[PDB]
Amino acid sequence: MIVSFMVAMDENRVIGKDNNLPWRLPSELQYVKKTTMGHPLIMGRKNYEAIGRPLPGRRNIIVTRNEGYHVEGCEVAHSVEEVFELCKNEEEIFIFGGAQIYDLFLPYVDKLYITKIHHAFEGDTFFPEMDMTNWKEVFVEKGLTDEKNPYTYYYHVYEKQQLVPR
Ligand SMILES: CCC[C@H]1c2ccccc2C=NN1C(=O)/C=C/c1cc(Cc2cnc(N)nc2N)cc(OC)c1OC
Ligand SMILES: [Ca+2]
Repeated sequence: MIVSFMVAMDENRVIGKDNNLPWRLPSELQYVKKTTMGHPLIMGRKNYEAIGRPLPGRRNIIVTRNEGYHVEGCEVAHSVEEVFELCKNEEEIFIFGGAQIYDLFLPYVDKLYITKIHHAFEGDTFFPEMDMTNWKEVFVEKGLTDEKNPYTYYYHVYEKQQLVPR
């Protein structure tokens, strides 16, 4: 299965403030919806609670250590192992964040969908550093900037650099 990171972050890798997005870009979220259609969304509990509702049309899988945690319309996993078990047959899954959730799936990640917002916000949580020399850009696109989407931002997609033998 393809393990994909789905992330939107600013110039300093901010991905959150107080728990919410420091920015409001409806068009970005529509890109998320289009891209993840028919694939599982994997997210930490805090991240899911910040969004408020199950995102329709996808397996919403919430990752928490809490064995008692349950929520309507969502599945719950308590470890990476359980997530991979649950997505046994999936073609591609999207790690939807929680800085800590990205860290858990780092050893397995195959594809990066990264929205880079060209602005510096106030934030308290960050997309962990990554050595991008292992990664190759396969797609880029300038996001729609307008009245409802004030900032400038870009969709980037990365796959693994293949490496030429000695
Ligand atoms: C309204 C239409 C889209 C709707 C939706 C409906 C169905 C299926 C998927 C989605 C996508 N999200 N949708 C939302 O309202 C909320 C998205 C959201 C997300 C993220 C994470 C995220 C944000 N962005 C990126 N690129 N990576 C990401 N990992 C964080 C949020 O608050 C912290 C969110 O809520 C503001
Ligand atoms: Ca892998």
